[PDB]
Amino acid sequence: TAPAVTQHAPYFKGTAVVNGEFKDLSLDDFKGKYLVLFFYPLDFTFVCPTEIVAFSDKANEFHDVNCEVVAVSVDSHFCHLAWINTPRKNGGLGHMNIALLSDLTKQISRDYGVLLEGSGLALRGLFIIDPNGVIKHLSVNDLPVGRSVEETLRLVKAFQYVETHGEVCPANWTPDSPTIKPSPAASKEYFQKVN
Amino acid sequence: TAPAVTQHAPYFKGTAVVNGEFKDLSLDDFKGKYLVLFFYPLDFTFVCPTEIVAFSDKANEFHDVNCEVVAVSVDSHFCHLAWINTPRKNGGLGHMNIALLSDLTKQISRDYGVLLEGSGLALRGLFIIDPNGVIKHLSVNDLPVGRSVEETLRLVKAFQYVETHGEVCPANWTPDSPTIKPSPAASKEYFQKVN
Amino acid sequence: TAPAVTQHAPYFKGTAVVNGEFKDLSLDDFKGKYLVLFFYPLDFTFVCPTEIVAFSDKANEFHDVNCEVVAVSVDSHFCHLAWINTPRKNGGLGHMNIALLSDLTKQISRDYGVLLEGSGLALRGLFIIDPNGVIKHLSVNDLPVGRSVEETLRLVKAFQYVETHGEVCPANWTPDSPTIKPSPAASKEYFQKVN
Amino acid sequence: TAPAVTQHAPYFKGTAVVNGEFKDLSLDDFKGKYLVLFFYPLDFTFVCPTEIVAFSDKANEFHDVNCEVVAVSVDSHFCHLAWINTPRKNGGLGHMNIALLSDLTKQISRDYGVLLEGSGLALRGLFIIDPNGVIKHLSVNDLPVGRSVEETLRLVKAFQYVETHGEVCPANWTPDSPTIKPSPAASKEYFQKVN
Amino acid sequence: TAPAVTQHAPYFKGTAVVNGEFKDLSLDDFKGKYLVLFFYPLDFTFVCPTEIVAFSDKANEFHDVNCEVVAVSVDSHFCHLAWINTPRKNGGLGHMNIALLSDLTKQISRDYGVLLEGSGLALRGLFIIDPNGVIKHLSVNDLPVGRSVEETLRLVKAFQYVETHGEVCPANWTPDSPTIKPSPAASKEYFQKVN
Amino acid sequence: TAPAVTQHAPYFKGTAVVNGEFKDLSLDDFKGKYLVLFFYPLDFTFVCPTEIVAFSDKANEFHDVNCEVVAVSVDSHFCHLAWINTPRKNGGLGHMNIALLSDLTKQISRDYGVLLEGSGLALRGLFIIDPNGVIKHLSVNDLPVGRSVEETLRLVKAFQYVETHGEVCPANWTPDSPTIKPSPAASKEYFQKVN
Repeated sequence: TAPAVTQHAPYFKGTAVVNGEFKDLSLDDFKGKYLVLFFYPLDFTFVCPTEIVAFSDKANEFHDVNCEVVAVSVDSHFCHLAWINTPRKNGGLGHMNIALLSDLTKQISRDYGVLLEGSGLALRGLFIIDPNGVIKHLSVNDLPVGRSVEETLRLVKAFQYVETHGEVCPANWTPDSPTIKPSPAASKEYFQKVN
Repeated sequence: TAPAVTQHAPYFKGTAVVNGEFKDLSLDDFKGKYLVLFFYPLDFTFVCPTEIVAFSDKANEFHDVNCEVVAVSVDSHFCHLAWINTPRKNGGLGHMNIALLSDLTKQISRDYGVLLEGSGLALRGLFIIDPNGVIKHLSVNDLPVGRSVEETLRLVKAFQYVETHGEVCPANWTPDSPTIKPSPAASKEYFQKVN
Repeated sequence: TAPAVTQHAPYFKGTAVVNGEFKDLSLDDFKGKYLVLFFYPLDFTFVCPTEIVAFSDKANEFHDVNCEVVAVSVDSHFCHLAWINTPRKNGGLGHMNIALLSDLTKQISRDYGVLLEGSGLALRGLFIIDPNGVIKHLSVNDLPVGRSVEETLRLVKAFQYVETHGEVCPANWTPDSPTIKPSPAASKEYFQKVN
Repeated sequence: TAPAVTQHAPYFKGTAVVNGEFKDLSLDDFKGKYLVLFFYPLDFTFVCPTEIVAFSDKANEFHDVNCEVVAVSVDSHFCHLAWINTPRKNGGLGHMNIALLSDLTKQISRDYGVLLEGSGLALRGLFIIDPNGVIKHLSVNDLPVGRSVEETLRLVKAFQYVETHGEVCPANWTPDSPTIKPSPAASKEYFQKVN
Repeated sequence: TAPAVTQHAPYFKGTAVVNGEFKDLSLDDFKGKYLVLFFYPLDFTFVCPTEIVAFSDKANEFHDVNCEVVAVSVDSHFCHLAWINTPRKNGGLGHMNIALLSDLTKQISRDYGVLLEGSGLALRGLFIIDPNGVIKHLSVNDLPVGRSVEETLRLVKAFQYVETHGEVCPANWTPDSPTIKPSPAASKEYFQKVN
Repeated sequence: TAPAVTQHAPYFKGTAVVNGEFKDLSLDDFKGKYLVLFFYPLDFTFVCPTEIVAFSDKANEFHDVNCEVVAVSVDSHFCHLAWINTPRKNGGLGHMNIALLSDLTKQISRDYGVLLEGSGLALRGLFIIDPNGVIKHLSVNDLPVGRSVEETLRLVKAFQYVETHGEVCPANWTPDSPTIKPSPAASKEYFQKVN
């Protein structure tokens, strides 16, 4: 158990807002599914709502590939719900298709290595956890720059593609673009094709 | 000094292949410039050349925004050069517009927290280091999935945009798309505009 | 320094919402003044807003006796502002005449002995601190029961009365009700009068 | 066991004056009852008799709600009886409807955290203890200001209300005034009602 | 176990290139056979290829005396294969009749006492190991001077000769040159003959 | 100081037979010269005299290239002289052109890592030491197989060549055979030449 690629994701538990109501979520609940776990500093700020709404709008595409999306901050679940009941025009979230997890103890942020102890808030950390609870990817941005939802989706599909086809995914790979058979002889097919 | 966002990048030194010749590079050499430092497992493999060539083709766009790009693996600089003298058709790199750094001791990979000790090779780690040597972003992929060069460029520009405009960059932000003045009152302009 | 009657109030510093804007507040800022420092569990809850709006509505009467009122919880300053911008009939605060302090790190609550570590939120603790930073009174309620603003004010006036008259205040003392000269012979004035 | 809200009240045992007779009392004796355990500094002083007579006069209202009242000081039970046999006109108590506990060893005051060790007497600490021996409320005043009997009774009834109705009590709550259902949608009934 | 003459060769395991394909090799695999295990600094260098191609060209003569030849360096198995697929006139190896072992972790070199820790590469160490895994001979050259394949073979035949004839081999012994019966009286045959 | 390639040769001092006379020799005496320091097990044995006479016969060729040759065993200098005064026909040495060093304390063999402690004699270890007292080459044979005088001379001349020409010596290099300029472009001259 550690927040690094190839290791099992640290166990977490807390109260989330799912479908407008308070519900307990843990890492166990995502066994059998891909999980995108992402951390943002604070509710009612600036970059954070733009990421949350972009993930929620794209949520259907994650669910279609067996992937859940969970936003995490150090705020309370009550604050999370108030932010859902704020319209997007006024800096709010509106209706949500993803869970909003409250890390009120700050221990989830601590355990995933994203808590700024001095401030008491998480950096923009993101983790793609597989159905066996193993981390396949992680990314961290400093506070003023939002992440790419499109890139996160691309990555979830790439990992699923390698798992079910046994070919590897080139740089910039998108679905239906060429992949590589990972042995010296069979790889030649790919390299010849794109050059 | 630590490989985490907001901290100073660990010092590194080694021999690189720059413009077909062997040249020593260190973190000091990038003071005053943005640095994209990325790690790949091994020369003469499958995903790795596709990332290296994609970065090299896009290199001019990084240089135009004062950003250097350095690929790092545990292989020797002689191996790096042989891989440059292999054509892309045959799984090689061809002509390179970026440095290829040799981490022959494995200590650079160790110090940036990406070495798999048991195998003796680095995971697909990437670091965006600013002109003061501070890490603004990091990302790690497991071995079978290549990274996005476009996303790396987007991130380098976003960080530069916030540094020179004092507005923050929404999720999915591209140049000329709307940004946010990060105070409650002035932020309203952005939220009204896009909703 | 400790959170006990007769002892000096522990030092605190944090970001507050004062008149709709973010401002740094510390215990030093209340030197020369009386201070009602009260803790509440969470923004956007139930008992909490009623305590905050009752203190705000009564704040002019504390101010006229040189007493500031500061509400404290573990929520962010941004969350406090959002709750201020929520109308009272939707469970918000409306316009505030008191400061709302943000104990985002939880260290203020810890230092004042009111933090439930397991939950990451404060009990309903209240402290009356005199102009020299000494605690004259303290009270704690469990979470489902709100405090009396009326009683808080009475106690502030009573401590002020004894400091400028040298007589002590009986049980249920209100302004202009009889007081006691605190020596044996002189106390009989009081006891003969009320019996 | 600690003198903190949510915790089990420390065990105590000592000799009390009850109906003018000496009688042993322990914390066990109040199992199944609410208990207002209040400490005062010294017999034959000034604020103390006013608090003790106000509690004795209103004791019927506490007994009618299954609540005992026990006054505690470091004086002897013989001193308590002397005080009971002193008329109110002369700064005495007269006939009592409450128990006067002797904490002659000072251990009860010490265990409840209200003993001033250097002076050998207790601050004006009050504890409300439920039928399971858990502390629901504590308050402490510095010596020159008496407590409110009214507010103590308000708080006992408030804690009884939430236990038998499942609704939380707002600031300044009095019996028959409105309460709040402690979930987000259902709480709107309260906030709409009072605004 | 240690890398010293008369001692048992340290255990090694790694991935090698055997006949253009990747295969796991350990010291166990050479039980029953003689083994020339030689280390070289780096693929795609200068002395190194000449040693490897000379041993490969002479490999049939070692094989006819039940002796395998394994070349070892710290380069990856993929790098070895690339060097095999490079023609001899461009500084490559061409077709190989010997195994090329990859000591990617560097632990084989460390265990055989030939690793320069500071540089992360092996000195030119060579070991002749008998069918029971015992070291019969060892040699080390500094980096700019290649070894003699001719001398390696002579030493293998000499050790084999003594094992099946019970006579010892003089300085500069070649097959069919005179040998010595190793007791005082019987040795005079040899000494009378050559003088 | 260690008996390892690249390191300074351990200091030694002892009594030697030189021109049939006893004479002290130390490592300091060979400063400014190349030194072939070779150990053999025992005087009046079998392989040993063949090695010592072959080195003495070829000693002029070592002296012509500024290289001394010093044979070392654990025997006494009196025993060495006895052996010198024994004809070759009878397994002796005869007239010598090299020094015979006595390592009577066994410390020289012990410091050079070639002493078999349980037997009290040295393995067939050879060290080539340069004018600065650095070890360029070491070899060790088990007892029953003599070394090659030819190969030792080849190696001394090879190390001299690279020091005065700056080119590296291929496998099987003999004087006047081709060498390699040790940089990538310039090395092509060699590989094209021999293929």
